[PDB]
Amino acid sequence: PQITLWKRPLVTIKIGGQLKEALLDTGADDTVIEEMSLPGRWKPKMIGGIGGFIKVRQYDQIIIEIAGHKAIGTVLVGPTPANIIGRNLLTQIGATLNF
Amino acid sequence: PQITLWKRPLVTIKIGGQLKEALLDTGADDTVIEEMSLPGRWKPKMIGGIGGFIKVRQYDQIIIEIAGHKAIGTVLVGPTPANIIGRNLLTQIGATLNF
Ligand SMILES: COc1ccc(S(=O)(=O)N(C[C@H]2CCC(=O)N2)C[C@@H](O)[C@H](Cc2ccccc2)NC(=O)O[C@@H]2C[C@@H]3CCO[C@@H]3C2)cc1
Ligand SMILES: [Cl-]
Ligand SMILES: [Cl-]
Ligand SMILES: [Cl-]
Ligand SMILES: [Cl-]
Ligand SMILES: [Cl-]
Ligand SMILES: [Cl-]
Ligand SMILES: [Cl-]
Ligand SMILES: [Cl-]
Ligand code: NA
Repeated sequence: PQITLWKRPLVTIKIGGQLKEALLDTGADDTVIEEMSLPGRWKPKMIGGIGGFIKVRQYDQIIIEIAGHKAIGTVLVGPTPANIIGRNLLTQIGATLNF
Repeated sequence: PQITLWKRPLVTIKIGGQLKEALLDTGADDTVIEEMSLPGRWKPKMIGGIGGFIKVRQYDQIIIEIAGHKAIGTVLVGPTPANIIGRNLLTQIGATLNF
């Protein structure tokens, strides 16, 4: 699809067997999801943005379905105010910015 | 152009006669730039990012060149770790997200 940016670029994702809404976010290096459990091992990480840093759990090799496209990669889980699909997974579905 | 996301989508902007680098950020509603001087009056605004809320200065109707395209609109100035071009100006330059 092609998505204009008049509104937030929100899509449905499936992660951990759960359906969620998430922002397609070219300004995010990493994918960050609101608190939930994921299978497997994880390691702690700090990520920063406007407002400062938050502590997250880093899970590797997690599959997400992004608007019907499967991707695999690292997912950060923590007290983010929004679910964010970052560039590490956007590349996997071939997303580009065009102007 | 068409910009893939394997690297940060950084472009050159020109604002107040100064060249700067900024991130094209579909996850940002607003354009937020690092502290600098701008003409005119400003108004208060609070924005919420990943680490919490910050106060910024809202300057309206500021002329800003983005990757060679002219935009005129609202610019927020505050302690951001990076200059970010948000949807308010991405729509002016006609950007879309495609996959
Ligand atoms: C390490 O991987 C990550 C690191 C930081 C972030 S982030 O959420 O902090 N952010 C990073 C951006 C902003 C600073 C920078 O250099 N890149 C991604 C952003 O798209 C973020 C994503 C975001 C974070 C929190 C809430 C909503 C979206 N949006 C954002 O800060 O927008 C600001 C806050 C205001 C809310 C929406 O628009 C307004 C302007 C995401 C992944
Ligand atoms: Cl859960
Ligand atoms: Cl970070
Ligand atoms: Cl935290
Ligand atoms: Cl990854
Ligand atoms: Cl590619
Ligand atoms: Cl450029
Ligand atoms: Cl700069
Ligand atoms: Cl502040
Ligand atoms: Na894992």
